[PDB]
Amino acid sequence: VDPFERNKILGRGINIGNALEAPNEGDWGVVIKDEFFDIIKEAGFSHVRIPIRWSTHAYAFPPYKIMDRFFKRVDEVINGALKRGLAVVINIHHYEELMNDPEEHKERFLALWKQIADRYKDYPETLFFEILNEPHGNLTPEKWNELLEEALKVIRSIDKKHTIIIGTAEWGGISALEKLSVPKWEKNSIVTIHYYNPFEFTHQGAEWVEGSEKWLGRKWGSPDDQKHLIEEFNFIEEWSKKNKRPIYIGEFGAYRKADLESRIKWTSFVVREMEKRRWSWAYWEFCSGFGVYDTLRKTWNKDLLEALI
Repeated sequence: VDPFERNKILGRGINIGNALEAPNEGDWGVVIKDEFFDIIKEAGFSHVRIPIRWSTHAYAFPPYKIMDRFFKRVDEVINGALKRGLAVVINIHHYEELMNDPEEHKERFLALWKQIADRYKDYPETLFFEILNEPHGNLTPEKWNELLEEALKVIRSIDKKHTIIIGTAEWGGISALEKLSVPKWEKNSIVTIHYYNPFEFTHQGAEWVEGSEKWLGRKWGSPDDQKHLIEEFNFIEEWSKKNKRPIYIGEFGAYRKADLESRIKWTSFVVREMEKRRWSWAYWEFCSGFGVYDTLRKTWNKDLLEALI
C-alpha cells in the first residue's frame, strides 16, 4: 500500500467535534446525526474526522473491555459516513489520565487499540486509525516516541491493511515535529499536524484560553503574515520529504471572534497553501464554536465554505 495514495484518498475533510470526544456524546453539545454525512458529502468534502473518547467507555482494569453499546454507536457513525463515500478518520482523543500518568495508562491505552484494530480490521481501506490526539503534558516527545511504536506493533499484529495516522507531541503542532520518530519498518502511516498559527490570531477572545482578550481585533493578511505561514509550511514539507511521510493537517481553524475579513483571508490562504503541497486536511469544525454549519437554520457559512471548498 502507498500511504501517499491513501493521503490523496483522504483529501479534504471536516472534524465532527464536540460530539464523541466529550465524556458522553452530547455532553459538549453535538450528537452526530446520520444526516450530517449527506450534508458534508454534498458540500464537497472527501472525509470526516471523528474525535472519539474511548477512555470513558471502557473498563478501568484488565482486560479493559470497551463497552458493547459504545462500539455499536461508533460502528453506526463510521458506517454512516462510509455509506456516503466519505473516508473516515477515527482516533483516541481526550484520554486525560494518559497524558498526566502515561506510565500507568500505557497498558490500558494499548488494550484499547488492540480492540479497535480488531473490530475494524476488515473495514474498507478508506478508514484511517489515528493513534492519539495531541500527545502532551507528562506524555513527553520521548515517551510519545516510545508509546507510538508500541501502538504500531499492537495495531500491526492485527491489521496491515489500514493506514495509520501519527501526531506530534507538545499538543500536536510544529514544535515537536523534529523530535518525532516513526519506525522505518512501518510503511503505511501519515503524519498529522494541527495548525493554528498565529495562535494569538486564531484564538483571540477564546474563552477557554487565559488572557486571550488581549488579542481581540487582531487581523491577518499582511505580506509578513503570508511569508511566515509559508515558512512554517516549508519546514513541514522539508521534514516530510526528508523522512518520506505524507502530511495531514488534522485540525486548523480560526475562532468566530476574529474579524470576518481576516478569518476568510486566513482560512483561504491556509487551504491554498496546503493544497499546493498535496496535504490532506480537516477543518475544525463542522457545527460548534469554530463551526461553519448552522444545524438550526440548516445553512453553511457561505464565506467560509467557499474558503474551504
